[PDB]
Amino acid sequence: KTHVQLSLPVLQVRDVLVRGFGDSVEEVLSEARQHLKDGTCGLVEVEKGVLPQLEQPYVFIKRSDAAPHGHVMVELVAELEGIQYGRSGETLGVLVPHVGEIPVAYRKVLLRK
Repeated sequence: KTHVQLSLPVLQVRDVLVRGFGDSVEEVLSEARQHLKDGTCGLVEVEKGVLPQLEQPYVFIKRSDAAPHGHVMVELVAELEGIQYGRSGETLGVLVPHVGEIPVAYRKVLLRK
C-alpha cells in the first residue's frame, strides 16, 4: 500500500528519552520510516522552545492534502541547519523514537509510504 493508517502517540518534549533518529538527513528519514512501520514512532507537537530541546536532523510530518477515516494525510520532511529536504504542507509535529513514554494524546495520520 502507498499509504498506511497510523495512530501516533503524542509525547511531551521533556519526557522524550531519544531526541532524534540519527546523524544525517538520509538516516533520520530512513529510521523515521522504519519506526513508523514498527509502531515505535512518537510525535512531539511543535511550539516555542520545543525544537531546540530535540536533536537535528529533525523529521517533520506535514499535511500533504486537505482526511480519510479521521486520518490526516502526511508526508516526511527532514531539516538540518535550516534546510528542508522535501516540500509539503503544515507541520503536524516532529517525529522521535518511542521507547515507552506515556502519551498525552494520539494523532491519526495516513502516511505516504
